Amino acid sequence: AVLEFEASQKCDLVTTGELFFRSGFGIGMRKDSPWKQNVSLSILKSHENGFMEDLDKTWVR
Amino acid sequence: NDPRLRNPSDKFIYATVKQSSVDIYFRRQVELSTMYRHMEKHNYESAAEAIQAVRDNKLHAFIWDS
Amino acid sequence: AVTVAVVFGSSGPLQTQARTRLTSQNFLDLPLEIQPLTVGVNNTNPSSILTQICGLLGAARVHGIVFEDNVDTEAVAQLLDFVSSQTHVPILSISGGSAVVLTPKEPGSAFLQLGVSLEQQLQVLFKVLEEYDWSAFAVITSLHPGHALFLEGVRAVADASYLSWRLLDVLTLELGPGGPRARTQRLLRQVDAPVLVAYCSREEAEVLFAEAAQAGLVGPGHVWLVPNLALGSTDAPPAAFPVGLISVVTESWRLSLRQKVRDGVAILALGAHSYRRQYGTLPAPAGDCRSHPGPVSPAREAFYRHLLNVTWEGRDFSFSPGGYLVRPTMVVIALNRHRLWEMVGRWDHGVLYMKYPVWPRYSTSLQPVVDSRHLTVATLEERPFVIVESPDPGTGGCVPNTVPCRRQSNHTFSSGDLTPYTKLCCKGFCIDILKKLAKVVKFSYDLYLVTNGKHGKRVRGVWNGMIGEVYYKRADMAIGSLTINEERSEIIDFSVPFVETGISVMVSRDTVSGLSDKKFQRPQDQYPPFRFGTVPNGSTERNIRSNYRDMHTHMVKFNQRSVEDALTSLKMGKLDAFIYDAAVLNYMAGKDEGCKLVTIGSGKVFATTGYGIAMQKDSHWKRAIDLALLQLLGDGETQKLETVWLSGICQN
Ligand SMILES: *[C@@H]1O[C@H](CO)[C@@H](O[C@@H]2O[C@H](CO)[C@@H](O)[C@H](O)[C@H]2NC(C)=O)[C@H](O)[C@H]1NC(C)=O
Ligand SMILES: *[C@@H]1O[C@H](CO)[C@@H](O[C@@H]2O[C@H](CO)[C@@H](O)[C@H](O)[C@H]2NC(C)=O)[C@H](O)[C@H]1NC(C)=O
Ligand SMILES: *[C@@H]1O[C@H](CO)[C@@H](O)[C@H](O)[C@H]1NC(C)=O
Ligand SMILES: *[C@@H]1O[C@H](CO)[C@@H](O)[C@H](O)[C@H]1NC(C)=O
Ligand SMILES: *[C@@H]1O[C@H](CO)[C@@H](O)[C@H](O)[C@H]1NC(C)=O
Ligand SMILES: N[C@@H](CCC(=O)O)C(=O)O
Repeated sequence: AVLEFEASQKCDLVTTGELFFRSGFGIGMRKDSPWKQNVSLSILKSHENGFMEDLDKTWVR
Repeated sequence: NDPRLRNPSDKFIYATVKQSSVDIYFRRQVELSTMYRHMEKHNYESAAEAIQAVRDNKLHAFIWDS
Repeated sequence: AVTVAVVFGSSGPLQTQARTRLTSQNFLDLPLEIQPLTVGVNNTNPSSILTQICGLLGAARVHGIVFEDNVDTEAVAQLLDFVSSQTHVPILSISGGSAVVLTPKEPGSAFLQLGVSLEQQLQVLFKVLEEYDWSAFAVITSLHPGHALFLEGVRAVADASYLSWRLLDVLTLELGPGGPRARTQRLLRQVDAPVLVAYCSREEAEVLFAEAAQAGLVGPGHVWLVPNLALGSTDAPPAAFPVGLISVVTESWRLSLRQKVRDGVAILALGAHSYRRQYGTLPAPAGDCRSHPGPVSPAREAFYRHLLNVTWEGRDFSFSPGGYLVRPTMVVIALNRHRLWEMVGRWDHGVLYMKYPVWPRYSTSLQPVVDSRHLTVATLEERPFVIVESPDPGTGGCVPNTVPCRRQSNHTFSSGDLTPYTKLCCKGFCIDILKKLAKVVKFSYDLYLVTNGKHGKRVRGVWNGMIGEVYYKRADMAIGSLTINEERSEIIDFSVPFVETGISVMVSRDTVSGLSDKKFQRPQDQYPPFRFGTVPNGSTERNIRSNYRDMHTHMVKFNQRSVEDALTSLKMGKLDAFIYDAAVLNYMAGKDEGCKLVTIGSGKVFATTGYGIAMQKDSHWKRAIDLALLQLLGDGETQKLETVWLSGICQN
């Protein structure tokens, strides 16, 4: 996510090979935090309507 | 490891000689079990007739000693 | 002049049993005019048996004899074989203790017991162990004669199998009345195997089971298996026998005495009829014990050979050269909570069908116990991930690296008592993940498919499909092509995604270039209406409905089904765009002969989510399974599964 953006913006650099450890970015909280579900639900909602697409387009071209 | 071999179809046919070292090799392997099941239904009696079938286009690929 | 004698030896109402019919009009359906003769041995002592049989032979000159007695009998089978060797008359023992197989039988003797040997019972019991994946068993054995043959058969069957059986230990006991009781008790408290196999007579079985109950080997953490010998009168089992005992018997189980007599007379009559058809005449009647016909009398040998292989009413009655029933259909019976011998499974031909997909276990108080580590997993067929097949007919079971699965038992497919469930075998990506989870988290599981709706959609406030099964506690967890979304994550819990996916567009070979394109958002913008649709009752349909009202209202016209059919409609030209899941659309593009393409090079996955393992809300397994999935992702096993299951031809 960061390397591709750097290669696109600053150019003069290339990314090689295919992704070898597929994972995700997540909001971290203390163990058994009571409002985990809230956040998770919100994140899922942000994936559904349009929010993550807008955030991708606006920031990481 | 080709996906045409590891994902068999009725259309594609590859086989080897019956009761040979290759038959044992595919029997032993667990991750090659689907390949063995596909191969066993079309296995050939001898290598020479397998070569003739390959030239005939009845059999697409033949697995045998180098 | 065919004459068939029936001898009744059962020490119950024998006179009521001999008088039961004592007729000639019976056995009419037979291809012969039977001529029966009841002699009913009064008390079954050696002198009485010998004298009555000799008197019958020297009076009626019968062609064959059918013998019947009680189950407590031990040594009568020897005497009958002795008589058959001395007089060269074909006998046929049915029911009771006279039906236990003697393996060597006086080479020139036609005894023909109607029972099954010890090795075949061992084979059936070992296949029962295979079905529930029970290994590491122990053997209990008394000093009963023939125990060496039992142990050798156990070792041979364990050695000559595809599975890797692991015998733990074999213990020999006395199990005799009024003897050392400290020795048996001490030895029984040292065994810890979860599966125990015993071999002893009825009284010894009762003694052993009483001692085991004292030794705490009867509760739900111990399953016992015994052959026919340990059993007695199946109608009235003793109180010493623990609930959940398993044994294997023939079809003669639960049959009445008159039916058994009819079957024996029918076998003899059909043998004589075959002999008459082959040689044009009936076999010679038997002689008498006051002689010794040394010569083998090849006519009698031919009659015996004809009597060996014979079928009746669609059932195989072939006899091995060792004088016992070869390849008969057998039933596996168990002692249920009501303390009755319920029949559990069957052994038709070389394949095993059993009623219970999972073995029940009851507490010492006859309270149904359920193992906390046994998860019930619901799933559904999805070609890239879940594939169902019928088991291989040749080997009975199916190919390894394929987990057995059952189809929902709402509709009973028992057709009597065969099997109430369709037994298939499931394989693929999701099943591989489930097997890895079972190995890592160390839990056991069954697997059943969902026949009530697709993955899941709320209809009239209720949930169907996998989400319905999990939410209503019918299953512990759901695995398969299940997408994580808010409406499901509110009602149930979800695990960490193990394969990423989303909404993707499939077209036939970049005309659209975007899900939010004006072509889709405005169906009537230009050209006649765009023919794009999706499979209803899924996450994609709900996403489209909740986000783009115009999209959903147009999509109702093209309510596709059977994604393969949608794909072929795209190929023919009835459709130009297909909206579906990215994980399956990439696979469908990969194994395409025309190499259909997703809208953008990487599909520009919309509403990116993942496949998760559904669970009951606020469960316990969630944390452990999440950590196990994260470990699998970390060690690259998921990448290996992607390479081995979701590879494509023209994807590179
Ligand atoms: C997660 O979000 C839900 C909203 O859907 C919260 O549920 C509400 O919580 C407040 C205060 O906690 C209550 O006054 C409301 O009655 C709740 N709504 C319903 C429909 O029950 C929930 O509390 C949030 N989770 C946490 C940990 O705060
Ligand atoms: C039981 O088996 C015997 C032979 O094992 C069968 O008898 C044979 O019948 C065929 C008929 O074509 C003859 O050609 C053979 O010569 C016979 N052999 C002997 C040894 O008799 C007999 O038919 C079988 N029983 C039934 C009911 O079919
Ligand atoms: C056979 O038994 C009956 C009663 O069971 C008896 O009356 C009869 O005398 C017996 N016959 C013998 C022992 O020969
Ligand atoms: C069970 O099967 C019946 C058909 O016999 C059908 O109504 C439906 O699939 C099921 N009914 C339920 C679950 O109420
Ligand atoms: C989708 O749901 C509707 C209404 O419940 C039903 O009529 C239709 O057959 C379903 N489509 C499937 C199961 O493919
Ligand atoms: N994975 C999807 C199935 C395909 C679809 O309907 O989009 C789901 O469980 O909802």
